[PDB]
Amino acid sequence: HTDVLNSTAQGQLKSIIERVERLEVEKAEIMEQIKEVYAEAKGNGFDVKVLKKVVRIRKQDRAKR
Amino acid sequence: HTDVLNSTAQGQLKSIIERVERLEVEKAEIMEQIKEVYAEAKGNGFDVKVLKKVVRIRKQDRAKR
Repeated sequence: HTDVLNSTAQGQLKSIIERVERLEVEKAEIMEQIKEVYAEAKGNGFDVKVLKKVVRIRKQDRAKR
Repeated sequence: HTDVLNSTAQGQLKSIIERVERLEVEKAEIMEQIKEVYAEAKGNGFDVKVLKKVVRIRKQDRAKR
């Protein structure tokens, strides 16, 4: 649904999309590192679900500025 | 609600939480970079909302393996 764009505009749009997708990849890599930290926490004997809840509460109490 | 842990276990739990929060900060920084790319796309004349929809569709069509 983008045939209205000429070749230059198509190039700019392709560039935007490729860059966003690359940053999404970086984002996923950080999220996987978070998963690994939570895995280690589980090895430590902690409840990952409760830990995530704890981390969310601390964001909120920090957000309540 | 963690008084049952001794000082060593408390230290390990504090470490887990601090590391997760640090990775959350990195995550937010990447998300802000994504916001900047979408801002540039808007400057280019594109509809950020539609672009996000396009990027989500490409994830899904990639996810449909």
